[PDB]
Amino acid sequence: MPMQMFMQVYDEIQMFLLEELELKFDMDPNRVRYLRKMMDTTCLGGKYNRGLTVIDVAESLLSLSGARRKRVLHDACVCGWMIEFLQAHYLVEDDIMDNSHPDVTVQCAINDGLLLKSWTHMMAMHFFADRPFLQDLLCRFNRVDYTTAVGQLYDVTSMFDSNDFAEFTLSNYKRIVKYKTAYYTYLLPLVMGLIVSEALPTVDMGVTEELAMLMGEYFQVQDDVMDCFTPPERLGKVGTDIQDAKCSWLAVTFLAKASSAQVAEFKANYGSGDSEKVATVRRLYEEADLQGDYVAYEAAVAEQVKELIEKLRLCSPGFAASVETLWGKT
Amino acid sequence: MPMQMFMQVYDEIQMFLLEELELKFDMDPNRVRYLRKMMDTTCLGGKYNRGLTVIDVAESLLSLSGARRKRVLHDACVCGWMIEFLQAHYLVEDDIMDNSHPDVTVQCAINDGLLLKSWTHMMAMHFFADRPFLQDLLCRFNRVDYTTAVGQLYDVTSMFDSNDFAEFTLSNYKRIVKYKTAYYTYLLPLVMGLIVSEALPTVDMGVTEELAMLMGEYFQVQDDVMDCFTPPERLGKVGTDIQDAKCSWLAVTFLAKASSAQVAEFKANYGSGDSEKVATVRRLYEEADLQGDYVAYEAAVAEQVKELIEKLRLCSPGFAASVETLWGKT
Ligand SMILES: CCN(CC)S(=O)(=O)c1ccc(C)cc1
Ligand SMILES: CCN(CC)S(=O)(=O)c1ccc(C)cc1
Ligand code: NA
Ligand code: NA
Repeated sequence: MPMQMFMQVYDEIQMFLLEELELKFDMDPNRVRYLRKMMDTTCLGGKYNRGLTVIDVAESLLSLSGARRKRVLHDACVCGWMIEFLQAHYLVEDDIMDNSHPDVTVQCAINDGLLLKSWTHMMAMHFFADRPFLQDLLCRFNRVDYTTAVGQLYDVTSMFDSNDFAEFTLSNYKRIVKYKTAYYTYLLPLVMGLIVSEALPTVDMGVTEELAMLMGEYFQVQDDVMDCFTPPERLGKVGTDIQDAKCSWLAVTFLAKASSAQVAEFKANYGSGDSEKVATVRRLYEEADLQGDYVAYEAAVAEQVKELIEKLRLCSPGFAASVETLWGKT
Repeated sequence: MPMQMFMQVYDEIQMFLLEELELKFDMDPNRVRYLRKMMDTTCLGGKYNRGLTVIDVAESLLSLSGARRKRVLHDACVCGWMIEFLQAHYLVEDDIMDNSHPDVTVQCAINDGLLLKSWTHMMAMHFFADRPFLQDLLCRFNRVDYTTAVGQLYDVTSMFDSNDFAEFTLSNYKRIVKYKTAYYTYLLPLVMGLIVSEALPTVDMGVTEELAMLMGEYFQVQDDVMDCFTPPERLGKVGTDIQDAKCSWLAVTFLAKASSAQVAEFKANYGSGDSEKVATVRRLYEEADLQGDYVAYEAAVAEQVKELIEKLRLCSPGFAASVETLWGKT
């Protein structure tokens, strides 16, 4: 029922967007079918955890505050696809960075990125045209999107000086995770579920923001370790954080407990594509027992999460049930 | 006074955006100064015709409907910078297409494009937080931005089949100009001036949209001819429409009046970087007396413009004065 309803609304949203182009933007069928394929390629095939989270928050709040149910659930599905389209937009933008007479494939990739973002506005302005929260929804959505772009800047420049391992600290690592990932992956689905359920001013936002940041941190630390030690055919991709000189949890944790000569060896081998230098970094990580510290770090974070949901439950019990399910996914 | 007030509000807007990053997004001074420089580089130095148009529409409506004057004029200046920032965003996106181990300059260019667009939302949500039109403003702004991205798609793919001179027609040329340029360069400043002046539902939008499309068409046809025949040091850039196989006014007009063998020669030489083939295309344009048809075409368009402003003047006299000044700039 959850996934089945999410996919039906996708068909409804897609048909509105494509018919709107046909009927109001003078688009020819060849381009409509081209955009239908591009939308399917970029928005479908993931796990939809951000979008389904909106629905779960919505159903948990109509059980503890007929016609309002069906409407709130449909609005939750449209909000779920807003985030999924936003995620598709970020992935297209991220491919343009590493993918490389006018090059029409790069022109169309840039265009795809612009269309996917604009589609989030177009579907909200249509399906929520008569909702009292449309203005608040757009503002909280645009602010989270801005937050993510700022987080991207923090991440991309963490090894230089914007016109260098000084910013390789744990507090800066958390700032990157917070802005680049946590706000739109964990906080935004929860907020949108509260908005369509009319129960936004009934929750402790501070505890909610604190939980979203902590859950993103838990997820990103595990992602950083898997990027380094999980082999490609099991991870799903080729891990590249060492070659890309990423400010990863492994890198900042190693620098805190390495000897002066190891730091020299780390700094000499980090951020290179050579197989031996990458392997030297993995050797340094192993010999520093980082995968031992990884277990303890996540355990402590999980304790802060498992104990922060209860504060939220004292005044928002239905909210905390969905936050627990979202945490269980992490 | 007009330009002097527009630049003061720029300083106010910039200081809010940068302080917001410092105070609410945890941004370090090195990055704040980096973004201040990027903002100055991308948003300043143009002619500001889109942004000043908002102010001119605003002042023409407070003269024919003290505290309301100063507020509406400040709101007009913020709306003017929204469009200017949006223009800066499109130019950054356009540079990524032709500008080309992670390449941090391309990463920062993509990031710049995202920040410039998000800044349009952030400045509107702040300076219009207590305005009744904030929601309508955001929706009309997002729809025009969407319109421009659709126009980009029409332009970039006018020579292929989205997975070829069939789309080299005058009606398709107008569709490209309408969506890619006219809506955000001519219609959007007028609309925003009406929104902040509270006089939006007091004008004939059909005549207004018709004028915006016609003015963009007039401007783009002149731009197409200058791109081909005005030498680079006088045009300000190297004209590249022939090499890029653009659907220009010259190309669609030539195909309507060329002989079968000339079309073969045109099709054989169009869309190539070779100096002789580009010169052959210029030779074909000259021998077809296109710069003679150019004068007549603009004259006829100017007549439709000079006569459409009067319809708008019968019910919106103050509006038509600013539209005349905007047309005079064209
Ligand atoms: C603004 C997003 N950024 C790219 C412009 S990003 O932070 O690198 C990013 C890339 C991909 C994903 C799924 C999320 C974020
Ligand atoms: C969405 C805009 N497009 C780029 C993504 S564009 O139509 O090519 C364009 C480029 C530059 C300018 C100033 C205007 C439009
Ligand atoms: Na998701
Ligand atoms: Na301008």
